[PDB]
Amino acid sequence: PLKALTTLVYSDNLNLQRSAALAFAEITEKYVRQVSREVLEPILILLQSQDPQIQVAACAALGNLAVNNENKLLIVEMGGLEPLINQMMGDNVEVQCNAVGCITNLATRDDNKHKIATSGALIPLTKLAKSKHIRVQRNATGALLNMTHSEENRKELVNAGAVPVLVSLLSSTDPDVQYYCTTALSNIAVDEANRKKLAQTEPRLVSKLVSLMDSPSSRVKCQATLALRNLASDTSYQLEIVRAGGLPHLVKLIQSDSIPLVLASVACIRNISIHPLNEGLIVDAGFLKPLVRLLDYKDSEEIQCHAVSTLRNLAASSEKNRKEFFESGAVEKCKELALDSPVSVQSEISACFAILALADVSKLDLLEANILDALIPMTFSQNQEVSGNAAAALANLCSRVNNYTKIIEAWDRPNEGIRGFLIRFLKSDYATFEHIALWTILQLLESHNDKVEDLVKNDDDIINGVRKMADVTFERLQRSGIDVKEDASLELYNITQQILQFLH
Amino acid sequence: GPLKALTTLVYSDNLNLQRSAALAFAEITEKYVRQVSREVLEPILILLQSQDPQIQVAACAALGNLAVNNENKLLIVEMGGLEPLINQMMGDNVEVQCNAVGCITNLATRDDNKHKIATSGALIPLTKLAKSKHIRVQRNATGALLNMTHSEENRKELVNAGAVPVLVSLLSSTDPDVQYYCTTALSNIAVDEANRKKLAQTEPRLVSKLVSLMDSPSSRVKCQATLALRNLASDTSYQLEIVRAGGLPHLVKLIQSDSIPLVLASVACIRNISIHPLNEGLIVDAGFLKPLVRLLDYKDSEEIQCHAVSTLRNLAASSEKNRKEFFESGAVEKCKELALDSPVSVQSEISACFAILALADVSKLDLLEANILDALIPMTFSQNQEVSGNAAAALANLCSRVNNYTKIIEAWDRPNEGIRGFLIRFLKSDYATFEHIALWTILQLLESHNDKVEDLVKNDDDIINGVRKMADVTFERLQRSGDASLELYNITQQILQF
Amino acid sequence: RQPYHYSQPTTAPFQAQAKFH
Amino acid sequence: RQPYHYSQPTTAPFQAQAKFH
Repeated sequence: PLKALTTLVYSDNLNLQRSAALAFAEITEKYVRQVSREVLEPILILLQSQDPQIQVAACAALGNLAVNNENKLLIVEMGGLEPLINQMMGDNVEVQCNAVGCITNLATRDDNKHKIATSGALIPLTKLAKSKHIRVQRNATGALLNMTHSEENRKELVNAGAVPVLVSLLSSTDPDVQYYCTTALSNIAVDEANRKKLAQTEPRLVSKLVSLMDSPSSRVKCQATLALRNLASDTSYQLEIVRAGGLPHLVKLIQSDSIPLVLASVACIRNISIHPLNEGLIVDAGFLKPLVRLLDYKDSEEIQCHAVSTLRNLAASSEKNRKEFFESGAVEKCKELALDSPVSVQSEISACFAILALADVSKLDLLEANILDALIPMTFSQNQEVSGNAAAALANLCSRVNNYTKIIEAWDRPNEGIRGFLIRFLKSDYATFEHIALWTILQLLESHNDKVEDLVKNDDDIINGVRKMADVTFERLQRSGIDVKEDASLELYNITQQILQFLH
Repeated sequence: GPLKALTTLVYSDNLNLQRSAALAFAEITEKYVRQVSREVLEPILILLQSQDPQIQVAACAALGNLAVNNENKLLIVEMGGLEPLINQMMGDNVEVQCNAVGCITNLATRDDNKHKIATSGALIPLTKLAKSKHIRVQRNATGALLNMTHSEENRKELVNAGAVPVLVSLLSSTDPDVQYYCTTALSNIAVDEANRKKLAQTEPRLVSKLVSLMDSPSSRVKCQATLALRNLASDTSYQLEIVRAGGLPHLVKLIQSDSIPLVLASVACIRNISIHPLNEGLIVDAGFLKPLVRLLDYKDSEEIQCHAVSTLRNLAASSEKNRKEFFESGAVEKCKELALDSPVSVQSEISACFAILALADVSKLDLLEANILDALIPMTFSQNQEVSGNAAAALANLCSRVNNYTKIIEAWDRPNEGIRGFLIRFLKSDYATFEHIALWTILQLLESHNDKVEDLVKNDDDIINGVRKMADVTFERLQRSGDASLELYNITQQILQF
Repeated sequence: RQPYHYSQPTTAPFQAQAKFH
Repeated sequence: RQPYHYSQPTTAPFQAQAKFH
């Protein structure tokens, strides 16, 4: 049949031509395969006619062809199917529709989108959406939704930007246009540049997102929440989202049993919790226990990380709200979880402990939560974040505390205990870890607990390790042209001397 | 080239492909039609025999558009294209009704197609779809039956499908094309006597309807209804019936029309009606006379002249009494005037007319002093035997039993060798009829008790010499045999006794 | 003889033609 | 060291596809 369809097209008479176009429309409409260049060429001849019927059939046929991957790649080569798109400007509204359709179906491929971004084709695509009929607007919002995929593609979305059209279209009651729009804006808010322009360009956009956080459609809910997160990548919006009362929506989106919504909501709340000013509000809202229990489930580590991180920034921002932080037992649960969870969750928990262990107000409480039962083994970790942070926390917990009981308890056990820790970190050739060990030993001696003094002063291994550290640093400093009286070496040496002064 | 692109589209078996093809066919035939191959028509043909209705409107529109050209008509019909269309005509869809009936209207225009149209039984569905409430269907239907009224055998297998009552009722349609097609159909049906008789005992009011249409705003309908009325008035029944239906006042205004076709139709009709003697009284009192007499002046229409003179002749032939009006009309004098300078058609008509006028004894004298001999005498010269013959008969009757022979005595020599010349001429002819007329006439002259004519005849040497030679000829021809010859001999002997 | 001109009944030459759509 | 897992903004993977009459 292609021989008859081709010969029927080239006639130059309108009637055979509308016949051909209809045929093409149906045969493309229910079976879609890989097809040759020769089939494509007639369509190009078909494409330019100014009987509208001919392009509704031709543009529907061609638009139908789009779903198979090959046709879209094939479309770019001709140089092309592009002239028809320029034709889309002419008013006839339903071939406006179908042309926009093919272009919406087309450009899914990146080069396509990059290619489309050239030639100033998309100034019409931004134009197309407003037209009253849902059909053409769905394609228009669909089309650049598809073009919001590459960075510089969205960078020519803002050139001749339809962005105002988008934020206004967020309030559409038609489900799919508004979804296409939320997803478009969400995809745009990935760039720092776009985020900075969006604050003073088309302002009040975020409030619309917050409203969309209560859509009956799950898709709109999720994607809007993710949009809000992407905006909350910056501090401006970190505060601005909170201003719009996005807290209750998020606070309960989290125990939703639809896991994607949970992921989105916890991601968002984490990003906004970055800002210290927010902490108060976030804690007063009942976020804590939901976050706490949410992190425990095994299957999705990403939620675990978002939750632990949220907890960590809440803890890091203010010593407000700290026994308000204690009550949940999440710290008990972070303790239980740190020993048996992915290295991601581990490093997050690690940084969290290191953060909590700074405030002197909570050192004792952390110690009587037997946190050393997790901190000590964590210092063994091959992962530098885990071992490092655990070590820092442990070191801080030995410094200027009002009761040294739990430390004396954790001297030997578990995992060779604090003693083992000190020896290990001295024997490392990591300057940081050497420093942590020496510093901790000094902090212990500088406590006026006699028992601790006697454990440190009688431990031959620890005493020997400090002595060799002192010698090593002394000779590094004497090879480099320095007599005492890198920059780490001097510091380390000084600490060794302060420690060794306790011996006599 | 494009043709089997489209036919490959036909054989596809997918409906949208076939409607693409069918729509295409419909348009491309709609604006250009010539004689086309057999192959082009079989895809249209079979494709049509499908029952997607869209496809059948497109296909019927296509094949119907082709149907306009003459060799496509039988080619379409001959293979067997019709059965699909009859089947669609019977179908309940009204627009494929329209287009199928359409194709039957364009088809069968050609003569022998029509016989295969009738033996296919297309005229039953045609007749019944001429009742349709939708105008398009009735127009194509009644159109179709109109076209089927053209052959005689077509017309009576139109009547054996009883389509006549549908038509007669439809005469009163408000749609112009329906009522015109119906009037012309019925007119064409009234051409056959069989149909006329059936029309007599099956439709009571037909004539009335027709008469009504003689006052239509539509010229075509006026004319064609009048022609119908004439065709009916071919018979005596309708000759009386139309007058009873008061069709004279319509006709008498229609002959004075400034529309020559209307004049033609009306005068033809009034002629056929004037055939009946009983009608004369009425026809004269409508006052047809002076309009007819001034209808002789239509030099540009010979048919009109013939119809007019013929009508005057039937009026004159039916009754003696009302002739004086006939002489006040100026018919005699205008016939006289016209007899010397007009076609041989009009000549022979006027001739028969004079011959008729000259029978009644009451008016002979008037005719003579209207100087009819000044036209009758030269007319006897005519090579056309109807003219010369009739003129001669008229002259002969005008010399028989008149109480005043003044004008005859005057027309003895002039003009054109006069009556004397006539007698000599007709004696010297070798025509038995003319010899008879001459001998008889001279006998009538001698039998007048006028002394002058008696001696004009017997002292004219040529005349009595001619009679003597006629007597001799008849004698030697006849008693070799031992009766036309005998009658002539008897007359010669009757003459020679003076 | 009597002449017989234009005496016979007439068959009208007009034939209808279909219109579609 | 403090860790940064899943910190970057998300680009939605969904792409639209058109509808015809």
